[PDB]
Order: sequence, then C-alpha cells, then structure tokens
Amino acid sequence: SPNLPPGFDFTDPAIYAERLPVAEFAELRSAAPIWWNGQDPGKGGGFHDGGFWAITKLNDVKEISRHSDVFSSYENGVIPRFKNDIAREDIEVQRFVMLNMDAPHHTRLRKIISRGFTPRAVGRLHDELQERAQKIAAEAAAAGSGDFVEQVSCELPLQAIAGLLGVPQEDRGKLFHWSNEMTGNEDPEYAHIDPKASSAELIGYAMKMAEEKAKNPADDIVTQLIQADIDGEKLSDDEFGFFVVMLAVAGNETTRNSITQGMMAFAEHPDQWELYKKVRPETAADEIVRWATPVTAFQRTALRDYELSGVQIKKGQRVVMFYRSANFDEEVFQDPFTFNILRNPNPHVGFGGTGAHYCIGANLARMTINLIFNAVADHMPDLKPISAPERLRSGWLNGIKHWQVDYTG
Ligand code: HEM
Ligand SMILES: NC(=O)c1cc2cc(-c3ccncc3)ccc2n1CCN1CCNCC1
Ligand SMILES: [Cl-]
Ligand SMILES: [Cl-]
Ligand SMILES: [Cl-]
Repeated sequence: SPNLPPGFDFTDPAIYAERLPVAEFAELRSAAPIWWNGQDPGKGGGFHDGGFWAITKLNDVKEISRHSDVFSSYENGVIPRFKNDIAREDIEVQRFVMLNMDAPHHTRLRKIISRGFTPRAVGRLHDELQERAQKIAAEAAAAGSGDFVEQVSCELPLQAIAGLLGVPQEDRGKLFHWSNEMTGNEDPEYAHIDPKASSAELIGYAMKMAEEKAKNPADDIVTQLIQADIDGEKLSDDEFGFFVVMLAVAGNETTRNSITQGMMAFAEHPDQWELYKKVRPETAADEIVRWATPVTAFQRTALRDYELSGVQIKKGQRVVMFYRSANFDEEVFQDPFTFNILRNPNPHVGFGGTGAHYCIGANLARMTINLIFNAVADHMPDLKPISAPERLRSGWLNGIKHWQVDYTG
C-alpha cells in the first residue's frame, strides 16, 4: 500500500484547483507504480465502475498507448473526469471526435486529417504566427503589466488554429470565444458557461465553411479535407464540423497552458531564462511541454484481460495514464525535477505515448511555443511575476486561469 491518505483520488478536481500532486505521484512510482484508485459510489466523475488503475510509469504509459487493440479510447472516452452527475449520453457523444474512436473508424479519419498537419501545411504557418507572436508580445509590453494568460498565452494557439483552417479575420473573434467557452466547465469561474451550445456554434460555422468551399474550391487545407481523393474518402460536412470542434478543443488550452507554465518555470529558474534569451534553443519547447504536461491524464478501457507489469488488468476496467507522473519518472529522466531547456534526448509523453492517437498537432504546438517565447524574449526580457497564478479546477486538465506579471520588470 502506498503512503497516501485514505480515499485519495488522483482525478479529484479539488486537488488540481490547488496544486499538482507531484509528491503523491512520486509515492506511487516508488511504492505502487500501478495502483487501484478506488472511487466511492457517485464520486467517479461520471463513471460508475468503482475506480481505475493509476498508471504512473512512463514505460507503462507507452505500453498502453501502443496497444490500442486492447486499451480502447472509444469504450469510455479518454477523459477520466467530468462532473459527477453527467449523463452517460454526454460522455458517449464524445465518440464523434476521432480522439474517442477506435480502429477502423479512427484509422480512416486520421488518414484524412493527416493532410492538414503535413510538415508543409504546418510550416506554411510559420511566417504569420511569428508576426502575430511579435505583435502579441509588443502589445503586452506596451501595457506594462497584466494577466499573462490573457495577454500572452491565450491568442497565439487560437491564431494557429484559425490560420490553419483559413478562418477569415472578421470571424476569429467569435470563433475564439466559442473555442474558449468549451473550456474549464468544472471551474466555478466558468460554471455559467454552456459548452454544448458553444460546440454547436462551432459545428455550424465549420459546416458553412465546408459549404462555401464546395462551391468555391481553392488551394487550402479545408478544400483538401472536403475533396474526395481517388478512393473517395473525405470528410463529410458534419465530420468537418467535428474536426473543428476537436481542434478548437485540442489545440487551445493545452498549448496555452504550456506557454503559461513555461514562463512560470522561467520565473522560478531565472538562470534558465537568461540562458534562453541568449541562445533561444528549440529544445526549450519540449522541456516546456514536459514541465507543463498540459494534459495531466487520459484514460483507456481494457477490451480483454491484459497483464501490465505484473498487474492483471481485467476486461472493462479503466486505466488512467498520468502523463504528469510519467514525465518525471526517475528511471527515465536525468534530474526530472530540474527545469532544463537544453534537455536532450527528452522522451516525454506530454503529447501522449507513441501510438495510434499520438498528438497530430505536436509540431504545430512546438512551433507556437518556440515563436511566442522568442517574442517574449525580444519584447519583455525583464518580465517578472506580480502574484501567484490561479489554477484551473479540473480532474485531468492542468490549467492556469490567471497570472499577473510585470512585463517591464
Ligand atoms: C502543448 C500542446 C499539446 C499537448 C500537451 C497535447 C496533448 C495531446 C495528447 C496527450 C493527445 C492524446 C495522445 C494519446 O491519446 O495517445 C493528443 C492528441 C491529439 N491532439 Fe494534441 N496536444 C497539444 C496540442 C495540440 C494542437 C496544437 C493540436 C491541433 C491544432 C492538437 C490536436 C490533437 C488531435 C487532433 C489529437 C487526436 C489524435 C488522434 O486521436 O489520433 N493538439 N494531444
Ligand atoms: N477545457 C476542456 O474541458 C477540454 C480540453 C481538452 C483538450 C483535449 C485535447 C488536447 C490536446 N490534444 C488532444 C485533445 C481534448 C478534450 C478537451 N476538453 C474536453 C471538453 N469537452 C467539453 C464538452 N464536453 C466534453 C469535454
Ligand atoms: Cl509489448
Ligand atoms: Cl476562457
Ligand atoms: Cl513517446
């Protein structure tokens, strides 16, 4: 038995509203790397199966991720915590995004979606996102101080999605609003926000975009997705709507929280910040993602009995891959608790473990991170925090809602 308080639940949103449970994860890696996380009736975050297996070692996370034939994303979705009284149908509706599908449905969709994340398509966004990163930093600097999350972290990830999809500038304001309103629904600051209605408006806008491109096909990603190839595979209008919802959801808070927590790490380690401003190493992005681990945990469901590192996982049981624990696995990383922007190799699982569902936007995220921190170094090299950050109440997402900083220093 690990040295934990009785009834500790690693998906408890009340934990992450206050802290990352780093020491509790380290105790599991030390005394029980695969530990049954029991859950009382009605306190399962929408799941009523009694609990889950906490997966805390990077090797075990990687094994689950590559064995998608056994560990299903579709059965219960990949998000391990919602509001306790969520209806089952609201969990299953997530199966319309490819993140919560299994093969062969997932395989078909990913093949089509791959057209949109080719090195070409992502690389073609570099110039506009650099210009936007410089403009964001310059505006924050001119403001002198403010909420780093809103003034520096929030916009560039949304502009990457907008620039990727070819969204007209006049529409990006409401698009960003809908994308942000699907967020942090478990936090009291956003308790009055309806993520269902926001998704419907995203789907409506996306489907109209697909209808415009059906009559006006140009050379852009959206056309390539809604244009049938030789084998006739393509995104239907509604599937494109679900793809945009996925991007607006997947490519938003995660990159944002990487930027905020990366700057928090720089503030806590000024020697690393001084090093970054001089050298600007591209390895910084991956260490920032390891340190930030924006997705604390995703889950899978065992479709058959499976033995994982001497532990018998039974059919139907959930496994929760705690990336936050794996990214600080003492047996994998040299000095895991050291923030080292020059860390290489850096085999973190912040983008998930290698497998069918590995983050398709990983290189877009790295580019966004590298560009915004170059802009921060260019325009506010002496920025200093004003007060402590406010964390997001979530059982699986690692979010910073607000962080007051002084750009002038
Ligand atoms: C630092 C930023 C990001 C982090 C930490 C992150 C993390 C993740 C994780 C953990 C997964 C699941 C891996 C698995 O289940 O094995 C994933 C998948 C995915 N990500 Fe990201 N992500 C980030 C940025 C982005 C961006 C910028 C985009 C798109 C613009 C994106 C789009 C997706 C999609 C579509 C999937 C589903 C892939 C599939 O199911 O086949 N992500 N991401
Ligand atoms: N801020 C949220 O809550 C939320 C954030 C988020 C991020 C991803 C993701 C990130 C990176 N790579 C792949 C996926 C997936 C789901 C995410 N979500 C769930 C929100 N979603 C709202 C409506 N109800 C169901 C849950
Ligand atoms: Cl194996
Ligand atoms: Cl928001
Ligand atoms: Cl990996």
